[PDB]
Amino acid sequence: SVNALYDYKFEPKDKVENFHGMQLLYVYWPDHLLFCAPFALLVQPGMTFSALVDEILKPATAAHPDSAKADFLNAEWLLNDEPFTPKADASLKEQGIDHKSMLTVTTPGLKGMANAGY
Amino acid sequence: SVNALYDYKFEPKDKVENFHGMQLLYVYWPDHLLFCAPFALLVQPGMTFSALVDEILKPATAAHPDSAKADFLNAEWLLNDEPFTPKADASLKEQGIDHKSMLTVTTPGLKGMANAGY
Amino acid sequence: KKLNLKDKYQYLTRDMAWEPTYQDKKDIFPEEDFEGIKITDWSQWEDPFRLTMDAYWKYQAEKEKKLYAIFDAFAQNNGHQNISDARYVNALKLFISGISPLEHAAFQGYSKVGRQFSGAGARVACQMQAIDELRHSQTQQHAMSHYNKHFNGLHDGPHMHDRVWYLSVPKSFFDDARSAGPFEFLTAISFSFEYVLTNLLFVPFMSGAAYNGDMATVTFGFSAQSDEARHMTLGLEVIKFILEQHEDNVPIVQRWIDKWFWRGFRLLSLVSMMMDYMLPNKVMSWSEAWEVYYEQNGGALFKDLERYGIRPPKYQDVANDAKHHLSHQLWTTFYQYCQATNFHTWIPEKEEMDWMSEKYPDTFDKYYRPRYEYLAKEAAAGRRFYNNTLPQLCQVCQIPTIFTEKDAPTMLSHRQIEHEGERYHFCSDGCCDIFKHEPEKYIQAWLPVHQIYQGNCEGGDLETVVQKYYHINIGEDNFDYVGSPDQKHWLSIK
Amino acid sequence: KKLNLKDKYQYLTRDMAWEPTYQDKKDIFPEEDFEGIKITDWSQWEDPFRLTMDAYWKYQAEKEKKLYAIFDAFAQNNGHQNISDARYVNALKLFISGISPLEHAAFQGYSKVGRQFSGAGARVACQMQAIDELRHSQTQQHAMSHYNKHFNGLHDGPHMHDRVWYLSVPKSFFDDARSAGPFEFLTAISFSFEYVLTNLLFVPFMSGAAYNGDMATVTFGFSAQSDEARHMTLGLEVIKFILEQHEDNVPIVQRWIDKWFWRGFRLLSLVSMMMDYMLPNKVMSWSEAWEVYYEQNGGALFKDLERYGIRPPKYQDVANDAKHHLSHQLWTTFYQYCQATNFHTWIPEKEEMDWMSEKYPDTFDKYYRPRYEYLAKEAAAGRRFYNNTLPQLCQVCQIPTIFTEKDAPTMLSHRQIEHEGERYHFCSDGCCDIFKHEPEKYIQAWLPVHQIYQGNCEGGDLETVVQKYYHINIGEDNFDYVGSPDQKHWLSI
Amino acid sequence: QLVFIVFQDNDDSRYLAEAVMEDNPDAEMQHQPAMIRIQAEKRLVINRETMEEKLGRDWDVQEMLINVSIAGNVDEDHFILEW
Amino acid sequence: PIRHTYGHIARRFGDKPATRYQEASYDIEAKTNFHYRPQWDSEHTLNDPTRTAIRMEDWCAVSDPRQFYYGAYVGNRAKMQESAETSFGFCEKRNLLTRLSEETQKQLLRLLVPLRHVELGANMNNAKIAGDATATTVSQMHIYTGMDRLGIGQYLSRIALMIDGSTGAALDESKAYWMDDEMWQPMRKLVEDTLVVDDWFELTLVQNILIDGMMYPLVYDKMDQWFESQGAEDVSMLTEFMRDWYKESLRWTNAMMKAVAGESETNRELLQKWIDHWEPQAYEALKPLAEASVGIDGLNEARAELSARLKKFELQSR
Amino acid sequence: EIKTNSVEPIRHTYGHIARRFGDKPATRYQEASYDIEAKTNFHYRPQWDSEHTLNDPTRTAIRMEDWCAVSDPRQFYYGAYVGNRAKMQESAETSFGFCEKRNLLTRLSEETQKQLLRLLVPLRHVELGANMNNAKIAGDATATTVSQMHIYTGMDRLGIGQYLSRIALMIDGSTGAALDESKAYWMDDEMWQPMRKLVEDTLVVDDWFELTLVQNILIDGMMYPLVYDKMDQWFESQGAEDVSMLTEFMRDWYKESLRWTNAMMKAVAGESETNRELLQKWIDHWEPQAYEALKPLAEASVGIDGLNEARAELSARLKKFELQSRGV
Ligand SMILES: [Fe+3]
Ligand SMILES: [Fe+3]
Ligand SMILES: [Fe+3]
Ligand SMILES: [Fe+3]
Ligand SMILES: [Zn+2]
Ligand SMILES: [Zn+2]
Repeated sequence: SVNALYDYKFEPKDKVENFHGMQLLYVYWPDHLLFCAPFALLVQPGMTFSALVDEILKPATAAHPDSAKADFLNAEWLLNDEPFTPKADASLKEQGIDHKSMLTVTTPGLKGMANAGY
Repeated sequence: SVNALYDYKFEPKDKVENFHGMQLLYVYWPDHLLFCAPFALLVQPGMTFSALVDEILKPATAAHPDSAKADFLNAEWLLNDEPFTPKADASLKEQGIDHKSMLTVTTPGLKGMANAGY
Repeated sequence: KKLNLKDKYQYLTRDMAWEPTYQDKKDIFPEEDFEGIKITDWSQWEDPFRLTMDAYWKYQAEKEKKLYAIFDAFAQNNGHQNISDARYVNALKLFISGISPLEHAAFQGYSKVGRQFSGAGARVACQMQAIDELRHSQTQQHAMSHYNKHFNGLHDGPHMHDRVWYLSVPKSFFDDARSAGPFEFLTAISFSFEYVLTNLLFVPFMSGAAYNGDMATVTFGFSAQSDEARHMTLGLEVIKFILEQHEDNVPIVQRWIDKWFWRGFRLLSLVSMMMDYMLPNKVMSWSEAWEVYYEQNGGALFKDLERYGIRPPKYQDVANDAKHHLSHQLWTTFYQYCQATNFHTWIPEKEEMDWMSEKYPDTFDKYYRPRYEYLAKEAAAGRRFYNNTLPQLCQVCQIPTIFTEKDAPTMLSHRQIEHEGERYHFCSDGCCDIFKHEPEKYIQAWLPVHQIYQGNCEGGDLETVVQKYYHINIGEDNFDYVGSPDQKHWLSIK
Repeated sequence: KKLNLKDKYQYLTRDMAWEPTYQDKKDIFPEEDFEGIKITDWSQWEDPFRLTMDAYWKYQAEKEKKLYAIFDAFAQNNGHQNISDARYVNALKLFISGISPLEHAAFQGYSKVGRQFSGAGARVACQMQAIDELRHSQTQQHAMSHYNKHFNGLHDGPHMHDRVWYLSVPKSFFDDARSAGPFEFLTAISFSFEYVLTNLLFVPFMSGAAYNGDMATVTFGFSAQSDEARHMTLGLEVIKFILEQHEDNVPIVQRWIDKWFWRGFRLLSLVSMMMDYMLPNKVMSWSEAWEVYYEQNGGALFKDLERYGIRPPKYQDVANDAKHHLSHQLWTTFYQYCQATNFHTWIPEKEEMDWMSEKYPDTFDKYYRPRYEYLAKEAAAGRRFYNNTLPQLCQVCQIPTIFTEKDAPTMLSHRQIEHEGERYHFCSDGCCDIFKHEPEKYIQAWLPVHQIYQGNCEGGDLETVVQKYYHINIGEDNFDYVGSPDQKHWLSI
Repeated sequence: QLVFIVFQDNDDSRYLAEAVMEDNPDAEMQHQPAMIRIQAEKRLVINRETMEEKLGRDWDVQEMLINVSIAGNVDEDHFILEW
Repeated sequence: PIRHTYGHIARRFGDKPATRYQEASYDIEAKTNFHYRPQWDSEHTLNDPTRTAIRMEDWCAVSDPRQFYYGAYVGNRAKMQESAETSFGFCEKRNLLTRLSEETQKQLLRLLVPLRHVELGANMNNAKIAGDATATTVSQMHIYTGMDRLGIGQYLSRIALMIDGSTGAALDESKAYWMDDEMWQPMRKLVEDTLVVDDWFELTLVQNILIDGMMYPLVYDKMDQWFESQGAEDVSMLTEFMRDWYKESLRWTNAMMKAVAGESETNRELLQKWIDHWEPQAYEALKPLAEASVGIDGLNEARAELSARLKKFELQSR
Repeated sequence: EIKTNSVEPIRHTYGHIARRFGDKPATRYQEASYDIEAKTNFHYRPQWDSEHTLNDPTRTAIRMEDWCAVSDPRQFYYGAYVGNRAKMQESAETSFGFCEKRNLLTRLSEETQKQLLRLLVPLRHVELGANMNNAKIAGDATATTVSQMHIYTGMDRLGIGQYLSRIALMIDGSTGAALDESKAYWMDDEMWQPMRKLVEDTLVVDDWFELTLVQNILIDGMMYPLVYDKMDQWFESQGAEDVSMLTEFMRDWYKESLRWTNAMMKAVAGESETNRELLQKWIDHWEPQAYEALKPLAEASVGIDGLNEARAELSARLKKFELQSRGV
């Protein structure tokens, strides 16, 4: 706990409330270290899963050779480390993909380049 | 003359007596500035003019493309700036070529390279 | 009997102080208790160095006259043309915006702590440190000035230090230290940064300059060594003092050593990258440097502290193993994001890669060489890779979460936690543990990537933030070294 | 009544000296009469500058501290690796062999003169000059110290100065000045060399070192700039004072100006070749340097002296015409004799020659470019030209007789005379006239070529004189730059 | 004709040069590399007063010397080069 | 040359070559986007200009006319320290203070040496200000003056060590006057009270203007001239440093007051409220010292000098 | 430790340094002082001297196989010398500034001031003689190790004459009238004539070693202890104690000068018995003249015993070189 000369208590800087109507979402695609770190996305809570896969996710991943041959959406997903099965037509909100959640999508059979993880 | 605080009179450093029975001779070959300055030659008082030409001058001038067809013996000579007619078989000294004389040898129609007297 | 050396110096310092009668001592010194550290007896303080003011002035002046003679000769002879290659200047860009501001923050930090310690000896020591830090801060501005005139990326470092994404790494490191109380400030900076980790910052830059033809920087490095010798003695004496003053100080000091070793280690990731990739002529690999300055030297230091009940920092084994990955991991993170940086990246030359192969025999060719093979193809093809999506940042060190698990260089060591209904993410267990002990501190962090998305960086687009907020001049300060203005200015110089 | 700046300083210098009672003035100062110069009133001497010892020590110390920090930093950092190329160091070989030893000789000359003058003011001014030249001598040893370690030919400069053929040029110059009496020393060195010609020596070297990445040599130059200011001022204050002191001084002084201009100008030949050829990056052509620093400034200065009855130096016109030739003539001389030098020569690059064509539009292509074309063809055929026969030397300046008649660039200006049964040869009328006025002095000269032939240079052939007498390491310090160890060392970076 | 003073193309000499270009508006300043040359017809001057208001300190003449060749007749009190 | 100076300097002074002082002193500090609130302060942020109630459009309107960046300050101080070292070596060798009567020695230990304690207070006060002022032009002037106060105390400390042959016995003694002697208790009380002022600009006014502005002239001028009448004139050589230093400090403390007062009527009335509460406490701290020595008209003639100087800022005293 | 790139040199020092000291790095002092001068093949004889060449070791009758046996234990090359002196000059300025501002000399009684203009200030004319004598030695001695020490010390004489001159200026408030009063004592007072005649006699000595002996050992060896040690203490009894801060420079200078002059003497006398014989003959001649020159000054101030002690102090120094003179 923080030691301080007063009651050391503050609002979080990255409260959902500061994002003007949007959320943050992180996506981690294992074995594709071309992208050095999971993406940080600024996203509609109302947007659907496939709107997310098609409007935001496939674009962000385009630069990698596997992105074409990849079918995210029917790849294996994790939400906040817990096994997840997305509802394509459901909003992100209405399926518990909230502010600063991280999705991990693993595309098995697509494990990047040169047996690195790239 | 010298201002000095005593009678300022010294023997010349380059008197002939300092040359171990040899003598200094300079030779200037005009229009052959390949050799930057007249040669300073150490010669025998008793060698012939002809030995001078064949043993000393010819090898000294050998680097110039004109040297092979020069006929130095029969060229135009000056001794200490006066016209001079070599005796091929007389000794250098006998004919007035004394210590630190300069011979100038002009070779008619051999005037060096590139119209530059080089 | 005539005073001793120790005692004459105490008389010229501590003796000037006195027990207050008209003000309570805890009002004159209000910061010494809230951190949980107890000091039993201040009159057991041993001075780390014993320079009276007249001596300090004398020595420093002689040093400064020589230093500025050199800075002036270098500028006059255009010594910046004598460096190995203009790529090298990128190390100086990183330095002046990432490191040099830390010297100024330290100046500020030590001035404060040289008011707030009740031991008068601790004060003189802190204050001598503070003015030294200010010397460093100001001599670096002068050292870098003639470079700033000839190259890009150096023209607004303090401005960028407050704003630019990657510069929040060093900036937060020091805001964490300075917002903490005085004993943690000392443990974090004097001990952790200036004793334990000091050579991992100093030697790569200063010897990186000697190997690369930079006389100005190497000259500042030599001229500062006698200051750093004092600061290291301050760091080691002070934590032995704290450790000795009370049994209960030990667990607090341990916890602090774990924290700042890890935070300093993450800060030092910028330096690894710089030394292995940004110096055309190499000094030593980041791996050789870690091993000597940390595993061996840190090993001996930590043996000498066992006697106080101290153990070596938490996760050292992780940082040890990370030395075979760290530079490569970072260069390629910056590579793909240098549309947003005040310095260039590039693909290393083939002899550079070869050297890398040799210095990293169990990792380079297996994991990192293929990266540059591919990126080289993409670039030959007119498709030089820039990643146009912002990365997840660590909530503690604020580095993009680019780090991998021990013995699994392919899996990212991401960690995540809920606190008070909010989610937060970490690059490691290291930074996760730090967060969990002080969650009320770290939820305040100004994470640059989050602030861009909040609209707080003057721009609805990264390129706009970069030019208008960051002042990084797009097409000048920006992008690959190949095709850069610096490159051309250089190929024309030579 | 409080003292003004002028009077206070004379109180701190001149007022310390006194009229002698126990010794005759003329035994204390026996060197002031024999030159013909008459001094009516030493009190008329105006202090060229007004430094007291405490201000001297203080301001010199501050310079020294900055200079040595720069020298130390240059060494630690291997700044010798930052020059344009190794050819450039040949200039510093010439500098340390030929120029540094004159700083030392000037120390000695000025020390003596800072004793011999009966005017206390003039004594301090020469004594400070003397100690400035010791500083120039020593800081130059220190500046070149790091180059001596990485490059050839700088390792035995004073030894070489006394012995090597081409170095009797500078050496006999300063021996002539110091064997002379004290007013001639002062007119020769403070006025002619240190005022009139000072820039034709310094500027090519210092700004050359500038244009060429040599921080150590520029640093000194920068540092000696305020010493030189004082050194110019004594030179002007002294001919002005001598001139005005007596009307009979005017023709003696004129003669000295003639003699020392011509001797100064022959000594500068070596500089012209250096700035035109030895600097990989060019600064200024010798032709430009002579026209600015001599034709313009010197023109101006001698005009000022018209008021005293002084005309410009005799043969000044020859020197002006020579400026189109000098460096070319000197370089080809050294080229063909560099088997016997402590420095290298080479054929200039096409781009240096285009530069020379531009700077020497009326002379280069006609007279000199064909040399390099010829020499280059021989070198390519395995026949790099070395002239194995030693040259005639001028009896006065001791430079080989390589110089051409004004307006006849193809004809050597050889002169000769007979004096007391002996023959003497000169490069020019200027040297001939200097001989005619003092033949008793110049017949003593130690002419290197003649001394080799007398067998006094510890060798029977030139290769032996060079190695054993000169300490010139054959194969290391001498020959063309191409194939030299300097070139090898350079190229392997 | 031309008097002259060359300085250290230097940090102190920047102020020294500006003191001679703002006191001799007839003076021509030219540049070679590690050097500042200032020409001018018949005379040149430095005045303690121009160097004084510019450095924010008392400034002495004898201190110019560290950085200053020269040309013409020396007159110091001021520092002026003159024909 | 792409550019002449750094962006923050060019925005301030034009795009042209800048001074060493300028490139060392303006816009070097962190200014915004701090990551964490101080655990030792609930009211302000890291690097908060609101630590003083004084308000400035731009703190860099306070600038140092001495143009001290680090190199310039140490180079100037080294030369001052060599002088003092000349003086001290000479007094030691020639026995100038050991040969004095034990009563003259006690005068020096009672009236002069306990000042080291005030120099100590002034050191801590200037340290806090260096840590609290945001602009480098201001904060660096406070670290310098701070380390100066330490130096000045070490000198007064050396007076005592010369008297006692380097045993500390005279420091022991002297310090007891400062703890126990009624003459010093108003000083000592005032010093300890300064240590507890939160407002850094209040602190600088009190310490570097009001206290120093009367104490320096009383001690190093008036009480100094009086020491001659007392048999003690040889100590004057040992306190030249203090006189040179005070004279130089007027340069920057005045320009700092000029700028801050001149800024706004509302600063001038903050300052005036602080002067009214402090300058009479300064005055009354120095009264016992002035009547035990040179007599009170020395002190009033110093109040004179201070009030006069304050009026140059449109401020007043009494 | 900062790692540097360290490069392989062809050699470590200059040929002539390496021949003398070995092929290794040399000191600044060595590279600046040894074998730097022209030694041989001089082109013309001096027009001002029929007996010797340019740079002729035979300008003194003393012989040495190597003049570099004479070396400066202070290691002064130019920059070390001016750096050392800039430090002394600053102290001197401190003290002069203080005595002027506090009126320490102008407040003296007129009789005390006259003692200063009579017994102290006129030594400026001795210092000018020594400046001259050392200039002469610098231009005659061949080795740079020897000639450079004599140029430094000659300039130091000038500097010392200047500080003494500034004592008078401080007394007369910068008018020069005390300087003129002081110089009339030097010219006219019989107290000063054996000195003034000795000084002018040294000005006419040909042999530069006989000259360094007489100036820098005999005269200085007794003058500096008499004046700056003995008459200095005595001044305290006369109410002139405050002048002492103005003559610190001279005490500091004298103590350092012992180092190089005793070093030079030791090497020269140790070289041969011939050297010793010459030196002894020069001392027998000149040392009584130095004593007699200083006697009238001692007797006007501290007393003959001050001189006898200073003479004893010179005799002890000479004993270490296997030489004798007439003290204790
Ligand atoms: Fe630092
Ligand atoms: Fe540090
Ligand atoms: Fe010189
Ligand atoms: Fe000169
Ligand atoms: Zn982290
Ligand atoms: Zn000639």
